[PDB]
Amino acid sequence: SIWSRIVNFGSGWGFWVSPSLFITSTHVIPQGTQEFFGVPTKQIQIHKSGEFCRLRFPKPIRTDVTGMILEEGAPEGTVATLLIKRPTGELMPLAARMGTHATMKIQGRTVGGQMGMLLTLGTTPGDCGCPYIYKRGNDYVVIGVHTAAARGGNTVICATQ
Ligand SMILES: *[C@@H](CC(=O)OCC)[C@H](C[C@@H]1CCNC1=O)NC(=O)[C@@H](CC(=O)[C@@H](NC(=O)c1cc(C)on1)C(C)C)Cc1ccc(F)cc1
Repeated sequence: SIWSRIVNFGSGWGFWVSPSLFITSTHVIPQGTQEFFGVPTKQIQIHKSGEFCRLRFPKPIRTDVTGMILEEGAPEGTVATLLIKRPTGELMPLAARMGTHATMKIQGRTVGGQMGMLLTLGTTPGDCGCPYIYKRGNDYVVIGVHTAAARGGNTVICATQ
């Protein structure tokens, strides 16, 4: 049911935080489109924090979902889950131990986020946009969306804010 919140968006993915709140990666948003989920973009309030992109819709799109907690990353050392959906449909939950929160230089662009290390295949280019989630007590907490990963190593970057 939490997987039903990850949706094909552009060249990547997006996650329904609330009935009205879609989050995704800036690199993934289609730039030639004038409506998202049937709502015209003129009526959609889009806020960008580097690679973390937040789309607030005028009217709730997903009646069925409950709102989730959104926070700027997780505490250093938290083992989050990277809910990767694949274009084939397969679901790849990945464990990532999150680390330093920082503003990073990724390919000349400035990016706020949190680095993480995948624990024990890996991530690929279709995967930008998928959410990082960890359970805190009884509530799930979404902390960011996948934006990058080191060519050499396990490092994954989770765009935040
Ligand atoms: C997802 C988006 C995509 O395909 O867009 C094309 C622009 C893709 C996912 C990664 C590719 C391989 N595995 C992935 O998880 N993201 C990107 O291609 C971003 C670039 C990278 O991932 C590079 N990584 C780094 O530069 C890097 C830096 C650090 C600390 O760790 N890795 C490649 C080595 C893959 C696109 C991007 C995002 C944000 C930016 F500011 C610039 C560029």
